[PDB]
Amino acid sequence: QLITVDEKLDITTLTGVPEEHIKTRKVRIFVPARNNMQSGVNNTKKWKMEFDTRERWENPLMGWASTADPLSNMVLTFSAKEDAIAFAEKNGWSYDVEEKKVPKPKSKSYGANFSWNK
Amino acid sequence: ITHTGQVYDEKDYRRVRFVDRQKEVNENFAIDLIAQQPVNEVEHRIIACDGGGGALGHPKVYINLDKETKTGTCGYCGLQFKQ
Amino acid sequence: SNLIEVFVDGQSVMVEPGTTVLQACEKVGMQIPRFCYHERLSVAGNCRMCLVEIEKAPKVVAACAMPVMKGWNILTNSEKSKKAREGVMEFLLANHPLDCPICDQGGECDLQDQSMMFGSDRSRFLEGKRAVEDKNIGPLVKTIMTRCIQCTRCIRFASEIAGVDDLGTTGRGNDMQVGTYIEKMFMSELSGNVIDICPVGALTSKPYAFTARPWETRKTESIDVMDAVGSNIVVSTRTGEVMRILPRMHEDINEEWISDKTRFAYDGLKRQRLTEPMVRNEKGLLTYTSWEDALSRVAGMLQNFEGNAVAAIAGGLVDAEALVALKDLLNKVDSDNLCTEEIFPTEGAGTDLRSNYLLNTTIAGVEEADVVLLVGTNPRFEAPLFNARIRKSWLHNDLKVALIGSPVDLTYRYDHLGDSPKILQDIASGRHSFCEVLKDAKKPMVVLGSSALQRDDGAAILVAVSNMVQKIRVTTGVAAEWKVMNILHRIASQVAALDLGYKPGVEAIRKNPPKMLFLLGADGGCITRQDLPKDCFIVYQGHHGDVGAPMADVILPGAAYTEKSATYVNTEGRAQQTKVAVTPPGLAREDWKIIRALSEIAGITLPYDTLDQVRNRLEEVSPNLVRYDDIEETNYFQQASELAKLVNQEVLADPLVPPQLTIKDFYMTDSISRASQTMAKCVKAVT
Amino acid sequence: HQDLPLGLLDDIYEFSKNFSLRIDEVEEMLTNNRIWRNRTVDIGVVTAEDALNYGFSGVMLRGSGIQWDLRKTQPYDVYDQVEFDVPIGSRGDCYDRYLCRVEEMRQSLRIIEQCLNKMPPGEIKVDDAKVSPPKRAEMKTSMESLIHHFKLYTEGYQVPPGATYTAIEAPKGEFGVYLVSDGSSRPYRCKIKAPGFAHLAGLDKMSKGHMLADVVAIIGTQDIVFGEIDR
Amino acid sequence: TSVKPIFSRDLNEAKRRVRELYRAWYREVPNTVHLMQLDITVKQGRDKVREMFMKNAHVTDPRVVDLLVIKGKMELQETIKVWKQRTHVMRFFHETETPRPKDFLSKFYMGHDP
Amino acid sequence: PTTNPPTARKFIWTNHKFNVSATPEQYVPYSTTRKKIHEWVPPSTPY
Amino acid sequence: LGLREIRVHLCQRSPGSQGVRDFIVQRYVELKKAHPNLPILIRECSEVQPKLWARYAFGQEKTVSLNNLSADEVTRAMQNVLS
Amino acid sequence: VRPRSDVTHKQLSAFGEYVAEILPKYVQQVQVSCLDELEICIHPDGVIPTLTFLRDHTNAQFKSLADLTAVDVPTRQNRFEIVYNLLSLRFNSRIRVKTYADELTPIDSIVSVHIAANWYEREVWDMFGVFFFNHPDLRRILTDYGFEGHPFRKDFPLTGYVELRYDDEVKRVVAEPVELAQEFRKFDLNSPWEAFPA
Ligand code: SF4
Ligand code: SF4
Ligand code: FES
Ligand SMILES: [Zn+2]
Repeated sequence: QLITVDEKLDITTLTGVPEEHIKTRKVRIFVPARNNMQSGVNNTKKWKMEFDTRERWENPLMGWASTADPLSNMVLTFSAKEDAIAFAEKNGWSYDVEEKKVPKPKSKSYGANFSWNK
Repeated sequence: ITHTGQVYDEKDYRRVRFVDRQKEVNENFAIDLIAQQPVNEVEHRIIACDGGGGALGHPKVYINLDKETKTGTCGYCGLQFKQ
Repeated sequence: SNLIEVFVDGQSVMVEPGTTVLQACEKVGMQIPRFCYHERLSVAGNCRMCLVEIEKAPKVVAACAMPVMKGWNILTNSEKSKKAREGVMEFLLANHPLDCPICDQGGECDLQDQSMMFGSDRSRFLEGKRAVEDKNIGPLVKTIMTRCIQCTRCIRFASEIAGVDDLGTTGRGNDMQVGTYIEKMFMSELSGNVIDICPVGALTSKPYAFTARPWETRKTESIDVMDAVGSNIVVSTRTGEVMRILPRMHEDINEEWISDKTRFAYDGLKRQRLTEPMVRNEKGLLTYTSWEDALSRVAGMLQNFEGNAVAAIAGGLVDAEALVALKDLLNKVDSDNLCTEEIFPTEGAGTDLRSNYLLNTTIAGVEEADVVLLVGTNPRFEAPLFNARIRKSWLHNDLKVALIGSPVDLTYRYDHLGDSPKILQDIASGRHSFCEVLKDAKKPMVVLGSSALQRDDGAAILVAVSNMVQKIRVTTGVAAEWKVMNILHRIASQVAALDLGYKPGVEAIRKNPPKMLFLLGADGGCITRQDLPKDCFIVYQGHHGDVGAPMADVILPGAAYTEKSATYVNTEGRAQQTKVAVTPPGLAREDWKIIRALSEIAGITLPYDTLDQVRNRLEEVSPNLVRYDDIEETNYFQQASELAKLVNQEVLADPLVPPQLTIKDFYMTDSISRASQTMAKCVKAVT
Repeated sequence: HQDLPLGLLDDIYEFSKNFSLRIDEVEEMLTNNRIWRNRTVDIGVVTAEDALNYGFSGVMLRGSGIQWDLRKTQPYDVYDQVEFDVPIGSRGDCYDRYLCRVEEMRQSLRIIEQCLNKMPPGEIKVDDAKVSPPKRAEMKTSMESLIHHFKLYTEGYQVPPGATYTAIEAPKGEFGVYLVSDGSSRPYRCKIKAPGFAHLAGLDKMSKGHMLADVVAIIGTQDIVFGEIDR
Repeated sequence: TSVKPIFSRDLNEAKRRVRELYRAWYREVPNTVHLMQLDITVKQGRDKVREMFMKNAHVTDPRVVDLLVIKGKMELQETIKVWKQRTHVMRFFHETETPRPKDFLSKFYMGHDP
Repeated sequence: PTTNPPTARKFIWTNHKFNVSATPEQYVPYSTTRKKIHEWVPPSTPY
Repeated sequence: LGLREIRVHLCQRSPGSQGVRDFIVQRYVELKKAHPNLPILIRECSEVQPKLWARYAFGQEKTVSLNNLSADEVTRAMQNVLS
Repeated sequence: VRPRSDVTHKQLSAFGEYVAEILPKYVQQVQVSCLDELEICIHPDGVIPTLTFLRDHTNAQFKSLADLTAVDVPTRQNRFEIVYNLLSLRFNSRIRVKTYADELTPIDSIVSVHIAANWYEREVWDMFGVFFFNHPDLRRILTDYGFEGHPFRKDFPLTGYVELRYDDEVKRVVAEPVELAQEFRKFDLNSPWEAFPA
């Protein structure tokens, strides 16, 4: 038989994350925009949640960038806004969702460019 | 000093690295070595620089030497050609 | 009604009559490979790379230019429509110079990918290629135009989005070169967009010539702080220094475009930048020292000085979070002399109702306007992506633009009513001709620039405009949600400052000189040390050493909008969040914390210790700050007028003139801009 | 990646020609020595059904008499056009497994012979520039090839979304990759089945009633390399 | 809601298991400090056990608790059946790492991002 | 090399060196990129 | 009690705020005319009941809830604040 | 273009129906890839029953377990997708039975059905955190003895949070929070253009 729990699945205790990176890390759920350089829209389809950016100090010996934040390069991809919000809640990371913004329909017709008076 | 004017300041400590050691640099600097090669006086408006050696060179590109004032320079070799 | 049903591969999508074949595929979700078709640019049909095959039809049709018709099935992936792409891509590539490892639009090429996805694997062009002489179109755009696929999107943008109408096609055949016939530089704001809009890497950015390659660039989405339109932008950072800022689309604010200033002044962000907290030494020179010592220099003076002896002249690019941390601090020593450098008239209701100081007809409401009364501002150089708005709505719709300022280049046909603030009274009386024009307008909008307000009779100019808006509203009988009066700003931290109750103008500091002054990012000359009391103890809180630094007893370096999760708000009150693209440099710290820390070293210790808390703070003083991307609908214009009617002031005959008369005026304004080597190169090119 | 140099097949013939004597030589030195047989015979016997149940799948499967070679059963590549005999052992002691491994070396010389005798003239990589990178001369003279070289090296093949478990008879046993693929150029999951994760599990059962010394033989007869097990 | 029970039907039954594990660890701390020649005090170690057992005191859900002890039991097994040598155990004490202050002023003085 | 001498290209070395690792001639790695964030130097003239 | 600022965080189109907004429409102008320096801030919250925040001297802020209060009660509460 | 025989896509398809019919209480979906591979999908409760039928049925003997793995689709409510690939030396065919398990909803163990799974199930617990009831001895296999966190989860940082160095002061190896000297450069590689309808 099933048991009842109203407790938001929080599994922060099982994930195995250091305390500092669960209480000081804000992740943003956003649908990636399109670099204006290209006109393809296949990278503006799935929602992604990305952890907040952290220190990137220069390395003294070779000048390479060095980072102390483990969750930096991690960007998880989630198909829908609801599912991504769920991941933040059970993992205990703070979230600030940004609504998808899709190009509004635009009316175009080759005839217009040859308008008597535009 | 180096190709890009990389010279540790008089106070920087990476200079400790060079203490008792040679800071590796090359006397032969490209910015200068290309200059020596003379401008090729081709007689066609557009010429191609395959890079020298064909497959053993750089991607083939055609240069427009039409501008009378300036000389075409292969984005790859740096070789210059004038009409 | 008005809903044809067309099938895209038998999906029965339904589209308004008028939708093109390419558009029909988009709603199903398919994407026609396309070049020369941009959503906000006119259809041209030059490339013919979009040929698709409507069912039961002899020839393939041009997607981007074919009005869809009832019943048609698109057959986008039909064997035919693939030969119609496998054979076009054969041609674009045939005359193309293969210098893809030179073309810095390497991974940002809509022609390799559309070739790797929709084209063939080889080549049959055993013949020779062509070469086109390059052009020095400007100091920002590098036109290696041997790359050009003659797609004419530049010639469109340069005519349709921006009103330059300079770039054009020259010649016919395979040596049609799309470059200026005579070598005249493409000098205009909105110029850099050509880079972003040319899918080929023929003309690309000259500063960001070869510093990076796109796969590496980590892309953080943030907000434009150089201008008050608050254009959305994406800061591309590699290994921790910003490499490029390119637009990201916001339908309402910047729809895929950004100004020349806010994409080539990322270089200014990297020099003359403050990093360590220096203090004035006995000798009289600023000496770098640890925070602890620099902060207690300031804290000790703060404890000694009482209210109205401590003042803050904030201004420029400071965020809302610092602005509330500076007010909460100076009130905990009871001086409410917090002020901003840009004077907004505050004798009637100012700062109290939130419509006296906002462009409340939305940036997207310029599209549905009828007559715009530009009064005393050059939008072209004060809000370039709002000038574009009136550009599009004068072209695609029919806005009748009228300017009461200097006759100035506006990229559109305006009516120059005159250069006199009192003729505003002329229209209010109904004496001037355009009085009827407005009478004829069902949805009119006045726009009073902040720079007109910055003159001495600015209080009178606002009152005079409010009177005219009042009877314009009465005569037109315009509906309540249509809002005629709006005023646009040119300083990013002005709407936020006025929102948090900061009182505009340094007039209050002028009448009583503070023993102490926190210049929170102020590089303006609003008060100078000669003007200050003998002590002249002032501490600069900012990012670049420009005017406030060398006259500063303490330097507390801060960050810039590329380097903090702060909030800003543009002119119609849409609050927006900058995200940290790069960690702040040196010992430099986030603006809000420096002030929280100074407070803890002083004993009045601001209650907020984590950003989320500083925000919750913003919520108690003001609503917009916490709700992002959300314009505030209602306003109270009627009570604003009543107080305007009480105010009596004289508009002096001196013509109202925008400070940015021509584009050299525009390139260098704020600190980051001034510190720009690219902006400096642009300035000398004009001069 | 690249065509065989013009002298390799002659040199592979000379090695294969004389290699069998070399197997014959350790054959004499370590196959009848009473000391080897005693150390190897009747040690780590694994019964046929137990071998299938423990997922042994290798010489360990064949040594106890189960007849399974992914090279003949499910012929990958050309293993359908080469003739060889799987060396099935009978009883399962570590000797029968050794003898099988020595036979597979001999049977592989039979397969290597056929490959040198019948290798076709042709190209070494599929001609789809979308999947295999364009030739050095072509990328330096044709634009379609530079674009295909640039995209393939910088971004990738972008394999179509799907998932597959492909097993080949690696010398240790069945080596399989379960590659789950989104449409992206980089994989989503790649479970390397290691012939060896299963074999090492069998050590406790196989090394039953055995001395400290027998365990050294038991690991040796599983041919376990910890790279595959640890992955 | 409507979840299936892993091993404990309710926080009550689950807590029973936690008690057992605590006891287990409590009885084990001394042995480890001797079989690993660790340079710690049994009392000290036993407090650490308490620390951990409470670090996760907030969990209210029965299922999460049950896994927590499964995992906890596994750790004990690695320390009583000794497969975890000193380096592994002492890591719990975070002996070498320099502690970071949590005071705002402290962080301000040291790190860009707190 | 005697029979078919190699190609000389007026940059190639004439004295080739062995492992210089223990000897002072050894490579010591260094970043060759110049400074990135130039700083505002304080005015040396007392205000 | 030195009064420095009063913030009326009304919430537009909210049932309770009706009284607050009515006050703004009918009496705001008057209050300002009377106190022509004090900054009375009309701001617009959301999904929050209206709050008449008041900032007294030396950084003390005080709160009076205006949820579901009549137009004159809002007027009376405002008048009580600037004593 | 690879050669494809539809003989298999038909044989395997039919078998799929056969399995489904015989085990309808658990089989949710049964598909054959375009690559001629069957992939019965079963409710997690059908782990024991569906495997056993395949291990011991005359018309479907699937004696050895090729592999047990768990893809992790973070979006999917049930995060893990335990996949069991089986081989039938009798019928020379492989099938894959895949179930779904969330982080704290354990799956049954099949060590009974195939003892091969004794190790792989420990591997799935160590890397992904799924738990297997009735497992003889479930304990970390691949990770370090004191490792905290399940590594192959998509939400775990590649570099991880701890790294080891020898400290003289304490004369013993000691974890420290990871500090990397050149962070993993995260090249963005997806192209903004799709390839086909799929
Ligand atoms: S544009 Fe630049 S990148 Fe795109 S193909 Fe032509 S050269 Fe290669
Ligand atoms: S320049 Fe860029 S945009 Fe203008 S035509 Fe050539 S390609 Fe099309
Ligand atoms: S997009 Fe169809 S014509 Fe260029
Ligand atoms: Zn060249």
